[PDB]
Amino acid sequence: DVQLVESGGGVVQPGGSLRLSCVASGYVHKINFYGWYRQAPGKEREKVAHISIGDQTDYASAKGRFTISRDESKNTVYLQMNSLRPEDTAAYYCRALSRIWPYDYWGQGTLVTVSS
Repeated sequence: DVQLVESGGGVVQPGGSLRLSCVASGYVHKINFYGWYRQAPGKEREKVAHISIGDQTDYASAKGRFTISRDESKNTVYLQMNSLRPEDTAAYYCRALSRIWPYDYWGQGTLVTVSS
């Protein structure tokens, strides 16, 4: 079911920022990977950024502009998005991969719209 609840999306002007949240319920466990992805209508899903549980961080112009982070005490993963451009308009999805069944959890999505 939807175990990762997202929020933070909205409409912003080019050059603006957004901070997306992805809150994990008490049912998600043994996660070794958190990731952010996006999918614009008519296009394929693209990888945005990820965290691998062992203390590592990577961002696939997501290289710099989109930063992933986590608050362990709140069970939440974040995506800080800076210098937004119209081409960044997409539904953004968070994901958690577990070593045990059901193995993969996806958020419901949040819409990011860059429009001047």
